[PDB]
Amino acid sequence: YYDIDDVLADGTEFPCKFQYDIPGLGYNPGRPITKNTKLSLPLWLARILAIVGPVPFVELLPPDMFSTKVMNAIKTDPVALDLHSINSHFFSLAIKWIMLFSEKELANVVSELLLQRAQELNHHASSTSTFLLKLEEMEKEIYKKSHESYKDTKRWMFK
Amino acid sequence: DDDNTEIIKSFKNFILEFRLDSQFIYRDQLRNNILVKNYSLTVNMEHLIGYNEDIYKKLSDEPSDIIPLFETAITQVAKRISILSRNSLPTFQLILNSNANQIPLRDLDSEHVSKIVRLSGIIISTSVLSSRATYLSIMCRNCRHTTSITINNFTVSLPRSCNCGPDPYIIIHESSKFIDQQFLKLQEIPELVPVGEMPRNLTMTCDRYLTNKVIPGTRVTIVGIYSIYNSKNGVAIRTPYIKILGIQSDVETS
Amino acid sequence: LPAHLQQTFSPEEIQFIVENEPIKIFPRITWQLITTDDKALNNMVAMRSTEVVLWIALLLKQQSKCSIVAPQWLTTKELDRKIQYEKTHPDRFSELPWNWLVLARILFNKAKDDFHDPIHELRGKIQDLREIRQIKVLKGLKYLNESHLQLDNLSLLEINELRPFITEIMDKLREIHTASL
Amino acid sequence: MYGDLGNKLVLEAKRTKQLYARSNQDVNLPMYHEDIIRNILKEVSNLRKNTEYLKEQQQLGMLDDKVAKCQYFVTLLCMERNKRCLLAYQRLRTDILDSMAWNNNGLDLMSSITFSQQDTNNLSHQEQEYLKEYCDLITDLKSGDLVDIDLSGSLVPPSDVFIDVRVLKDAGEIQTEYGVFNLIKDSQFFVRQSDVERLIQQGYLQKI
Amino acid sequence: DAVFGDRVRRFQEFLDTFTSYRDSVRSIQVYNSNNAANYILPHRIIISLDDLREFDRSFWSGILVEPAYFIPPAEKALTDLADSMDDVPHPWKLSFKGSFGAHALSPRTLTAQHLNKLVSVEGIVTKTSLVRPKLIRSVHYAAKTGRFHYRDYTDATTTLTTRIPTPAIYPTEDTEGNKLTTEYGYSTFIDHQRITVQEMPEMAPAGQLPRSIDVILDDDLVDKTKPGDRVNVVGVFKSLGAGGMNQSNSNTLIGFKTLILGNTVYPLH
Repeated sequence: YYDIDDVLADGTEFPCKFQYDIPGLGYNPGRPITKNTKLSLPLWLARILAIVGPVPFVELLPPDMFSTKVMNAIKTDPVALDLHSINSHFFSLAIKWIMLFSEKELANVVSELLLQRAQELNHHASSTSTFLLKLEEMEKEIYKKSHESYKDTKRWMFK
Repeated sequence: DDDNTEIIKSFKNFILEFRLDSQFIYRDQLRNNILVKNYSLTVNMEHLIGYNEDIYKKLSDEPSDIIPLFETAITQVAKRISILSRNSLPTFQLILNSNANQIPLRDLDSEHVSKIVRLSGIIISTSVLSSRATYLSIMCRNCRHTTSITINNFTVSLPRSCNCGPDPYIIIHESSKFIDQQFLKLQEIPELVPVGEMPRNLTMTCDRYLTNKVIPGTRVTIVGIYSIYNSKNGVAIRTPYIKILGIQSDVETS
Repeated sequence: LPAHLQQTFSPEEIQFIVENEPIKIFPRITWQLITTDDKALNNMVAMRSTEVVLWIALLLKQQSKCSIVAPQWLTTKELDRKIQYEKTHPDRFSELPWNWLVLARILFNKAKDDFHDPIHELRGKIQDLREIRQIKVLKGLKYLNESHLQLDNLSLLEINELRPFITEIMDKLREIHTASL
Repeated sequence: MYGDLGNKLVLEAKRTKQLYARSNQDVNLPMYHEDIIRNILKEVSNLRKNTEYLKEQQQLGMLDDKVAKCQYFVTLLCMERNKRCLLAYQRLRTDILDSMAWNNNGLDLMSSITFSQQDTNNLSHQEQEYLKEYCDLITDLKSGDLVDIDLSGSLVPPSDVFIDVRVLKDAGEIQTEYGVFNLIKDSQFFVRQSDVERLIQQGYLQKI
Repeated sequence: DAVFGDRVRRFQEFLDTFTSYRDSVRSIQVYNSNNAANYILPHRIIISLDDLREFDRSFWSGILVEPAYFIPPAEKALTDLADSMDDVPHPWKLSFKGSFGAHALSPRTLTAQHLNKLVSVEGIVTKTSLVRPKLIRSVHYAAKTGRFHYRDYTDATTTLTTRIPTPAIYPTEDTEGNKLTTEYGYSTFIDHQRITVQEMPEMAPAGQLPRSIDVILDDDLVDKTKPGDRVNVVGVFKSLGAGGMNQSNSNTLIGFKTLILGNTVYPLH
């Protein structure tokens, strides 16, 4: 799609291994790529390779970002967790990977994390410090929008 | 202590009713401070003296007996703002920075002791943090009296009464609330007034939210009270330090 | 291309809206004009109250040719029952004129000398009722779920300030959840 | 490595949004990148060339192999990727642009599109043709109404309704419409909102 | 203190459902008896914080917020479960893996909001104070009245919680007037040490001097690290000593020196 956040979200590398052999390597002098080779692929191409096959072309090995250690650590203290370090995209990204693999379990998890950030982001919606530095890019953009509504409504409040 | 009620009522009435046309600068200073979890307040003395001359008349008289009644006075206000009922909320630190008249380092000699003194010097080195106490529980070695001591500022011995004696009181560290402290040590600026002699350095204790606020080597202008501590090294010879409330670095400095 | 804001209203635009609400006035005057949407009036009688739209009252107040009446809900003795009723129902936001913030900004700029005991009082009152109500919104905002919210009785300005936030993270939240079934 | 140049390009696209965001909005886009997108177009031409080559090769050599499909699938995606970049950038460029053509033309008495848009020739002429065609496109909307509009102006509502404008080193007097305001540096005109809207966009007036 | 009982009955349940730890305790109980049949292992059971959140969040937030009231009833519960094991022929220790953190802090950022709360420090360890015994259980033998007589010595770092100090020396002729000889080698000595920890040299902000805080290492943990090693300590953050407020001497603002007890010491590279 046209927005920069999505097309940038597709740019991220995933550890997906090939189910099959594919001569005509476009990545170098294989020429074919031996079966079960683990090659990092951006999301854009890797997205429909898991569908089209009745065995798919790729295994979809779970990304290091989604490692159960992480999905566990985000259940402790999200508010102090640094998202911007790990990817940095999370919600723009994770939203695709939850549909792609059709995982229910973590929905209830991320659906919680994003409330817990936001009950914090209505707190920096009032007129940073260090914290603004650790938000995910898209989340950050929402912070601009909120902070601007508030600032403007305050500047209207007086003269 | 109906007088402390009388003073604190005036401080509440100073925070809630203060108007710079038309926003309430302090009252919003408060909210916007508790939300970021700053737990501090910065009073501008000019507004203060504008509001009542009186409370500044007493605040420049005996600061160290008053200023904590101002702290409790403001935290009793954040109780009615930041939360509502019918925790825990530390008593906020106030940082007051104001113009007045700069009093150079060389010119501090007695006579203004326990009277707020604005001044200017380059910080030498910052001392490593250490905690003082704010609220600590205490039990007796024998009768096991459970006493919650609210220690305030600004040393203070423990009470001996519930043999028993002489001082049978233990500090419970599992429930004790602690704050932080710094110890800046500042050398007055090289431009004035060294003359032919090495410039003196007064030892300063920052605390709570002013701590680690300043990188050593940066020019600053401190405000704070001026006061003396013992520190055996006679007779009697007590040595000088400047408590800081509150610090403001020079432009900008970020 | 509206640029700003654009999805939320502008703080000014909600005043632009509220000024379309009529309120009573005390004209000093004793053409026509039909205008368009007014419907009023036969020549206003001095020392006689009448009902007209706001932006004209404000307009005729700059020229001090009319004295606006104070709203019955704008009083400190009246506000007292309202914060009393608000502290005691931490959940619901009570009963609001829905414009009260913006009328509280507008009628204080000029009309201020018309109010009985306007000084250092009501502003202290509404700056308060605009405090506990705001934190009550931030503590009622933890219960966020898709798709429902009761925001009950809430000012237009209060709606407008937090709108991008709520209706954005609802659009990140509901977006995973609709799509995960 | 395969489609990544587009990720870098949109990464660069992002910074113009950063410059339009807070911001402050003066426009002044650095330049349109013709070079880097030329690289992209040479890369994609490479791609489609190997694509039709292999499309010839399946007809002979590959003989409809199961593997062949992949090349027409994966590499095809890459084409799309470049597209996904190329339009995403481009629309962004039109978004930063048409709005500018909105808020100022410019404004009374437009009366012609000139001296505006500091980018000028530095920005690509391909966009500028679109642009001039676009303001020509909006002249017709100006010509349907009969409001009067003044659609370009008055995004912010009038109050009330007379203001005070303080001259800002402008000469002047160029106020021919309605009346000769007789512009004079260091002169404030207690003038209604009407001609204020029109004259403030130019750069003459300063304090509202 | 029925609530301390509650903490024990609560931590009981956590074990054996799920049973994933119990097999490790059994392994510890078996291996030493295997050494008994032969012809060394520290007794402590590493608890992953990972698992604690699944059962109770209420008890999870507690271990971090107020470890003094929680770690010791959980501990007494662990001994209690180790004694119901097999069979006959010690306090143990908790560990706390994690699932960090909050509480994630380097030593440079700490004090006081992080005090009396579990903490994982990390940095360089220097200079590693020299390993030394520490007395705990007093054991004596009366004669000819016999029996067996023991005192229990409570130091500053005993358990976690503060207690009326027992020390020092020996009772000697506890009533009635019978002679008491010190029985050495039945009586228990836990080794004890402290090691200061400096923040990582590479994350140092400026020419500003490094700030190190001291970590006491109980029992097994002793001699586990040479100085100059990358270390991530864990432990409860303890403030011990009076600030001078106890007695007149001395006169000065300086006070309440702080250190970390325990606990794990995972090395890293």
